[PDB]
Amino acid sequence: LDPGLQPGQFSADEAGAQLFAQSYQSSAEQVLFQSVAASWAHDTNITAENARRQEEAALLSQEFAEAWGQKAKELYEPIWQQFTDPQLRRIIGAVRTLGSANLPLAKRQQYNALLSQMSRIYSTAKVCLCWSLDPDLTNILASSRSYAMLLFAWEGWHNAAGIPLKPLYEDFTALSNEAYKQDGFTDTGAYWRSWYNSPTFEDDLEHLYQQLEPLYLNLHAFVRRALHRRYGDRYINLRGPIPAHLLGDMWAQSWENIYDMVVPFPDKPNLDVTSTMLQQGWQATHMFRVAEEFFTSLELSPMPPEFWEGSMLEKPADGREVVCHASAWDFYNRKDFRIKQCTRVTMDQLSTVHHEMGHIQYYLQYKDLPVSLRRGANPGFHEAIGDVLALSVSTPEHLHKIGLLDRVTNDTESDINYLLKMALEKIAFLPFGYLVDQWRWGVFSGRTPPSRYNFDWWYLRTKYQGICPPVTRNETHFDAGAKFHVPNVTPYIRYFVSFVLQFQFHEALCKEAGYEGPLHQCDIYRSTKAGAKLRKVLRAGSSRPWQEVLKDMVGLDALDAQPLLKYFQLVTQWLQEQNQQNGEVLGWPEYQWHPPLPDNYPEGIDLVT
Ligand SMILES: *[C@@H]1O[C@H](CO[C@@H]2O[C@@H](C)[C@@H](O)[C@@H](O)[C@@H]2O)[C@@H](O[C@@H]2O[C@H](CO)[C@@H](O)[C@H](O)[C@H]2NC(C)=O)[C@H](O)[C@H]1NC(C)=O
Ligand SMILES: C[C@H](N[C@H](C(=O)O)[C@@H]1CCCN1C(=O)c1ccc(N)cc1)C(=O)N1CCC[C@H]1C(=O)O
Ligand SMILES: *[C@@H]1O[C@H](CO)[C@@H](O[C@@H]2O[C@H](CO)[C@@H](O)[C@H](O)[C@H]2NC(C)=O)[C@H](O)[C@H]1NC(C)=O
Ligand SMILES: *[C@@H]1O[C@H](CO)[C@@H](O)[C@H](O)[C@H]1NC(C)=O
Ligand SMILES: [Cl-]
Ligand SMILES: [Mg+2]
Ligand SMILES: [Zn+2]
Repeated sequence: LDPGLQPGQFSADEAGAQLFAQSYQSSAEQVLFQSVAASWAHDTNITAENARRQEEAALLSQEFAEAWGQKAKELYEPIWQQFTDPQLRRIIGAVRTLGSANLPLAKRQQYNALLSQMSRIYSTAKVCLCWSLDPDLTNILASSRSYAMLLFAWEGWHNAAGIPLKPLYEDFTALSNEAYKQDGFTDTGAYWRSWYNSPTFEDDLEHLYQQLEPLYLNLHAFVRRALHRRYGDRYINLRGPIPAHLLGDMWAQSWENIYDMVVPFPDKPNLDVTSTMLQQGWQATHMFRVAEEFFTSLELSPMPPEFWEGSMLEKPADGREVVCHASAWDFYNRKDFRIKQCTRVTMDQLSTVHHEMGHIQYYLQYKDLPVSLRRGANPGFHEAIGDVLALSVSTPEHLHKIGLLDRVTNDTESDINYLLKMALEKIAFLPFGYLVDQWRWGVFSGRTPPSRYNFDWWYLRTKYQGICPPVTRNETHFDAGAKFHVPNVTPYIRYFVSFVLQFQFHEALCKEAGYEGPLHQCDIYRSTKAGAKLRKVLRAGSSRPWQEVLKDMVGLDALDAQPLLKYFQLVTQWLQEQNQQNGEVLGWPEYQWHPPLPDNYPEGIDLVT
């Protein structure tokens, strides 16, 4: 470790911890910057050499974290928890957690290499006869309504990404648990859960899911019916799980892309404004500037020049390999902040632009916190910020204000269309956002050994989402591996928490804004009072317990499903009424059912390609 980056000495009391924390800060930003810059260089340009450089940056990071971690322990192990400065305790608490820096050098190099090769496997996989995930497979899952085309993209992707990840994923799991066990955690999953600082976290989440499950079951039954009328009885079983490739999305995780097949009242205004965006010639640039302008309408910060100069806002045309999966980047120098997105001109992509910009906004607002506290109050708060604004943006009235929806209507049919569309996006995602980390928590705990990765993945997929793989799978397949966050080692339960929390946020901001109609017709655009209430959250970083931040924001100190249930209530009732009238079976009691192959599959793919 460079002499300038090493910890000096400090007294072993709270006054010394403060100076220790201050000293840490100046060197930490340098080390984080070097590591984020190296990750940037690799992910906007995947080469063997950028991976080597990123690996060396990561090793430096581990070195730094071991030296300051061990010094914090040496000086403050018996006492940090009794510090009266609460922010100080949080800082030390962080520094003293070593993670992968617990491993010996050789295992740290194994770990860093595994992260790099798992990433490269996922981001460079392709399906031949060659398509990329982004844009090619994405566009197909979204837009194609051909059974065989969808199947070829689904199977190709899962086979191409998942199969080779499996041996690496095994080795990564063992090394990750080895590292965090030295921090005191029974497994890495227990470390990830600790961020919520809640002893009844898992029971609380199960309780949430129980209240939400009936909305998902009724939405599932209604979409299953629409798919049945289009694909017929051979490929859709009105009492069985839905084939996992027909829902608009590679992971079936949100269903917005099939809205055009399930829209209840077609002669109402068309709420998918993609065609209008294209017709009007929108590009990436316009999308980010319109999101930006929402944030400044609230008197939040604009994106700085460095964001505009450095971001990657479209997939590069030189065909260099990039990680297309959208992401928001804090360089830790309080100046560089960027988004890396292979933006496509589509309505769901306008939301993803808002999603990523919500991360940027948090980073802008907390940049002056001590480095350890530049995080959301919990990970689910970071995930909710952009989605809350996107809730206002998607409303018909808002879209009318930004030229994206010429016709205006306010009737019970138009409401149902909008709430249904919103339900495809938000409700359909619930089981998937809940299940992913159940699977990974079982893998980290050893309950799911490698001999059951796929079995236990499809157990949970059918249990919660009521889908089934459209070709047979066995334990040579690693279908969890074909989802970004798994090889990328990004936790998922944050997105389940976010999907509840954002409705709590929306409710509170809309009330603060002075709005007084139906929750799902609220637009907080240009509300400077909503803006101020949101800014208090963002500015807090992780300096304070998330329960208390939440309580100051919305008036309650817990996750609560009531705001989501209230926003969706008109369509929740309507879906239940429609499924009753059609005689539907709620759920999938034919749990073993899987569709047949299409005749002449895959031989005839060239006919529909
Ligand atoms: C869209 O209409 C709703 C419903 O409007 C009320 O009832 C209708 C049948 C009609 O008689 C309207 O004139 C009524 O105002 C609006 O929601 C109401 O908004 C007012 C004030 O903003 C509020 O006091 C009422 O409680 C609301 N009713 C409900 C059911 O919440 C709504 O604001 C209109 N939305 C848009 C985008 O214009
Ligand atoms: C597209 C969105 N992409 C992520 C994201 O923004 O979360 C990216 C990659 C994973 C994390 N991420 C970040 O950018 C980030 C950086 C720092 C943070 N402190 C937190 C996140 C996504 O996966 N999403 C969006 C909601 C559903 C979920 C998904 O597509 O599965
Ligand atoms: C992507 O990364 C590669 C490194 O793997 C970059 O290659 C370097 O290119 C510059 C300019 O041509 C040279 O000065 C270096 O000597 C190259 N290094 C190696 C190891 O080849 C490449 O420039 C990057 N592409 C972009 C657009 O950033
Ligand atoms: C798993 O599936 C593939 C084909 O779908 C097959 O080649 C393989 O032998 C199957 N069985 C095992 C144990 O891998
Ligand atoms: Cl999380
Ligand atoms: Mg989508
Ligand atoms: Zn996010």
